[PDB]
Amino acid sequence: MTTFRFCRDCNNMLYPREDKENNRLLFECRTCSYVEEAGSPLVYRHELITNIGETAGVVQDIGSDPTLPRSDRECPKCHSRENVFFQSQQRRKDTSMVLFFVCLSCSHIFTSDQK
Amino acid sequence: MDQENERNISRLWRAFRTVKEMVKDRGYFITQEEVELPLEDFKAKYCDSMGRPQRKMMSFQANPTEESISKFPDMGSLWVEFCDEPSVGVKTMKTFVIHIQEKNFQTGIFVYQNNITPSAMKLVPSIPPATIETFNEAALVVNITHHELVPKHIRLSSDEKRELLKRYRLKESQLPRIQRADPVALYLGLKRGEVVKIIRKSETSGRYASYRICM
Amino acid sequence: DGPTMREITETIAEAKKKVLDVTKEAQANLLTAKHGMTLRESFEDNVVRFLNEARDKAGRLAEVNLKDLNNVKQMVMAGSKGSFINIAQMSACVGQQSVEGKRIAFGFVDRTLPHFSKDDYSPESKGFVENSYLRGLTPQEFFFHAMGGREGLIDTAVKTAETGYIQRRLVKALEDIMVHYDNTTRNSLGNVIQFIYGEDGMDAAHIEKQSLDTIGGSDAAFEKRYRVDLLNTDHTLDPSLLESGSEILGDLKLQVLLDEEYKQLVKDRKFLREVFVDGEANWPLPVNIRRIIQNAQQTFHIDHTKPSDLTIKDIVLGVKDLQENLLVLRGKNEIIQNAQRDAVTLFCCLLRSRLATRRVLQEYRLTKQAFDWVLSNIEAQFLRSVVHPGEM
Amino acid sequence: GKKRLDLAGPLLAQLFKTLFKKLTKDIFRYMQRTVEEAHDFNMKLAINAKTITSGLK
Amino acid sequence: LEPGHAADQEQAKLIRSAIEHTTLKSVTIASEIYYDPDPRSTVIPEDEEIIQLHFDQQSPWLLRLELDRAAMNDKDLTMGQVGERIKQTFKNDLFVIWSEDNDEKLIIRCRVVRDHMLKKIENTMLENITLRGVENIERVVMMKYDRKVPSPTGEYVKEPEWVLETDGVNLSEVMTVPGIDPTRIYTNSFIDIMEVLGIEAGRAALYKEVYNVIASDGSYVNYRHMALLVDVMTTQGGLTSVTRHGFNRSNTGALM
Amino acid sequence: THWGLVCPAETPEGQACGLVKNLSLMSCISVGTDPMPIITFLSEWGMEPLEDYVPHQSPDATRVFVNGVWHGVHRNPARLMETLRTLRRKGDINPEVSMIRDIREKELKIFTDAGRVYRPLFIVEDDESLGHKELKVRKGHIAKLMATEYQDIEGGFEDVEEYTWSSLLNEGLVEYIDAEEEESILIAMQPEDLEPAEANEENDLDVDPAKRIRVSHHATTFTHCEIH
Ligand SMILES: [Zn+2]
Ligand SMILES: [Zn+2]
Repeated sequence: MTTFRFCRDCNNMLYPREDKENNRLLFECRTCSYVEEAGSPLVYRHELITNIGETAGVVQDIGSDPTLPRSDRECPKCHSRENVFFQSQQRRKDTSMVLFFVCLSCSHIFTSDQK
Repeated sequence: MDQENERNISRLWRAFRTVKEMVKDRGYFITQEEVELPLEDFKAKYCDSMGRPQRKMMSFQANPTEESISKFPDMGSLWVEFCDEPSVGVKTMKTFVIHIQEKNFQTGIFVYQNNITPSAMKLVPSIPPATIETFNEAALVVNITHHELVPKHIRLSSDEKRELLKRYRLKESQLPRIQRADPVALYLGLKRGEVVKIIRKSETSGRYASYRICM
Repeated sequence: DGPTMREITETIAEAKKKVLDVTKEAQANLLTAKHGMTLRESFEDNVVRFLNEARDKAGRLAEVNLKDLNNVKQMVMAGSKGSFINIAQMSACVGQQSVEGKRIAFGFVDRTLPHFSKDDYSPESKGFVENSYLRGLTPQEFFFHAMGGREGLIDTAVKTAETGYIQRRLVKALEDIMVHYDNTTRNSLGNVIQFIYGEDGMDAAHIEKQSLDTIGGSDAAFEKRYRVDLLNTDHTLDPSLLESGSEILGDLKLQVLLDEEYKQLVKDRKFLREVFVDGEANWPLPVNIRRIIQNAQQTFHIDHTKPSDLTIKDIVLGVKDLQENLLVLRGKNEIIQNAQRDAVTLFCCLLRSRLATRRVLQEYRLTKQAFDWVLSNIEAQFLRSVVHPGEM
Repeated sequence: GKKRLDLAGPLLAQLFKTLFKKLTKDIFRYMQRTVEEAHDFNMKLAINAKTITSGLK
Repeated sequence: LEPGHAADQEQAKLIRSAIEHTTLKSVTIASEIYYDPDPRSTVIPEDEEIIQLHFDQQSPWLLRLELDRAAMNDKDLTMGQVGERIKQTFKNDLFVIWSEDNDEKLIIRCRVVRDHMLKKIENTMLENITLRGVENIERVVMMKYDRKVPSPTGEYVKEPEWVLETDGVNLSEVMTVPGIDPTRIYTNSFIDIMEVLGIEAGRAALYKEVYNVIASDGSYVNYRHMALLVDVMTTQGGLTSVTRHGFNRSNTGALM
Repeated sequence: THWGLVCPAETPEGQACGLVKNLSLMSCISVGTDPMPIITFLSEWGMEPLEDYVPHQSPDATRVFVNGVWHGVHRNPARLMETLRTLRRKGDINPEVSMIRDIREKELKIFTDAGRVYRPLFIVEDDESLGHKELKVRKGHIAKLMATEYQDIEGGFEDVEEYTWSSLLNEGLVEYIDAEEEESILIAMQPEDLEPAEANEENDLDVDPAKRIRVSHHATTFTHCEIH
């Protein structure tokens, strides 16, 4: 799940296989017959829910947008009195209403989760 | 493990109580004592020391001569036999049919556990004039007659039906109809052409009587 | 006046402060969601409840402030036109504009209008109107009101068509149902749908809402109001009530009649309790006994002090004759007789409740002629209230 | 912001496009018919002009 | 609920165990397919202690569910019960290892002894399987309602009682659940009532629904009209919808 | 999104309710413009073509869309947006050309087709003389407009050379905003909202009790103002 394995030779991807002979896990391109050591204890992973720490893309020049409201919360890092905040950008009916404050200076993200 | 056995025992006891109540309501002779049989007594009698539910609960009900025989001089004896097999087979139902025929029982009630075989259902309507009725334990766990939304159903004899038709001047088709597969019809064992009487309570009159024909 | 507007403004400000506190609590994830609802649905429900309560309180204050000489108040009190909500919206505050039951949705990206800021959940930005019609509306609440009116117009336009289609189908599906001369409801094919119209055979236009005293009340009150005993202490009949006082004591026929009447009354009470689980006593019934007895009392000039000329035996026999004289089916066989007997059970219960011996000799005191007139009027009204065969 | 309004612009453009295509088809059919004998321009043009005027009206 | 345990809050809390708790979907957070050629040992040390204390017998592929602390809340924690239900729904060689329900996070591991087939068994264990409750039921809401019951003195009084509202409709087996009152159960869907109660009960439920619809706004309609409508629509053994396929498919006159 | 484009009250009753809409006052519809000059301007100012573009090694790139067609990416959307706005306000680009930038989505869409509905709006720019944002239109421009309006009745000798609405558009005081571009701007209802940050707040003041209450302000980054 960390990264889909791609063959160094050619450009295809490496499905996974078992080296029981050496009782090991080896990823195989099975097109050009390229096999490496393939050292990883994870094969597949599925995530049922979505976390809250994803915030947003937080692209630079976020302060250039005038539609984002401004607040006066103190930044934990630089102790500034100016910042912008927005709700979580995950679009579902179960997401909470926690605000993600973004510091225009020092490029810091701090949430309002006082739980 | 033990909780599943206890739940199955309780469900079997409730089904047995419902079967006894249905037999009593159909017009046969069942004392009120055996109807409210305690769970402890049921476990002591119909269950062995190991704890597995033994389906030895076979009873033969006879029609009382006080009212049942007088109203319907054609009712004989009833044979209700529970089955130990989880899913019944064609051969087992053949032995059941032979057992019913040997002592010429007028009607017999068979209760399965999970599902019924279509092959056995094909031969279900055989061996006339004896009628074979099939029931499910899950459907018989609770009694639907005791529900507050289900009014009282009273069967009508041939003379009563003829008198009603003559008095109201109606044909057989000019009556409300109830399906033969209706749960109340199965509970009462209604046959084709049988007229049932329904007594309900209304907000305009104290009592109201309605008649339906099993068609 | 000034103080009333100040109080309304204070109430609105308090509601806005409460909404702001709720929003602040929710934004910190300290809010607890009601079971079966998400963290947003409960918050929205709380917000709309607070806003509606504030609007109702402001409207009630404005209505209270209005004097008795107010023309709108006079129109509302008379009931000719207007209501409390109209006065509230015209004088104190216009209610929050809503779409399909919810607040104004975010038409833009997390915004309702371009003039607001992103992720704004304040009541003003979500479609809550603070001003009244007299004061005037800002452009935002004007737009919200326009959206609400558009929704209303669309709802009316769709509803009229759907209701027309439903009405046409219902009329076409029940156009052949008639009541025949045998008091049975049948279709064109002759199939019987109802063995008696309305399960009682009574015309709808000849039914009035009446209360049954037997079902209601406590056991002690019921016994005090109904039980009458002669050869015993307590619940005794006052001799001055009737001219035959101080002489009916020691009689056996009167005592057995009284106790059998009490047994019938208690059986009727049990039957009514079984029929009506909720205990409701006000039910529509054909003939209004109370109006008849009041008319008889007014037209006969009862002295309410002189002893009555009625007798217990005469009253009981008259009640039984009246009960037997109510015919709805008029049949001779057993089935029709049983149907007629059990199709007037509720009316018999009401008649027994309203014509008890204690009630007649204590509250509604009538003479022999007045009692006969009451019985004849009851019988005539019941006979005239029966449904007419041939009705659609 | 994702919807467009059609004034008396592209509607007349579509009408004129269809009618001009009919014009071209008619003139091409006449040219194909006349390759055997001779050529001239103002016989199919007039009839197809009546067609385009009638269609627009 | 039962008349005896009407105001019993503990009985009400025990009730609502009939809600369908989906398998490893509303309780778990993540799923792992950690590969381990060693049937006994494991690469990570998180569960080495539980493996040590716990101890065709080799499972090269291993499952792992992260679960969540919400298992203790709402429904019972029952760390062993979930794995026991998985075992009794799988059996065969689906050897699983339980957690100790005290080492902070709750981890349940599944192993199969004989990767494409692994996905199929994971899908079966995740999509179509139930632990406890009644199927076709999603949300159950508990609320308190006031019911009028006569007092021992003979007077009607308002007695509060607990009432459960269920989003789903599975009355066929809901009525058989112990601890509830089967003679007072009601469903706004009259379609399912007749198949379990009868035609008359279905007619009564249909009349109740019609009355509720009519009286919602506040208007009053005489009982005779609604009674006639419900009797006409249920003259036969089942519902006769007022449509083309309903009343218009009878033995009446062709012209009509 | 119908604010300022269609009448919220004018609609027929019946089956056509909501389907027939009447254009509001001060509402216009674009006629169309070829996008080739826009493409040339984008290429001249620095804009990598889509052909020689790799998603990796260029994570922070804003896609550029012209009439719904992807043409390439830009490494600094803010500078290009400012240049395009300056060109449009100077009259070099057609005033009816929509230009909307999505900072979060990393997209820059430019529309030059026909059928779009737009309305004029005031332009608010920060002024260092007053220390706060103020309307670009001034009393001098207002006086010139009134002089033009009065002159045409008489035989005026081109006192201000017919200072008309086109002059306002070309000077940069009023610009056209469509529905799509309305999602990236902040609009003040009235010029009274463009007061200093304090705006006489946190101080007790007396106002007319019968006057309609208004919240107003609650912002300091206004980019446009409603004409009326
Ligand atoms: Zn390769
Ligand atoms: Zn900072």
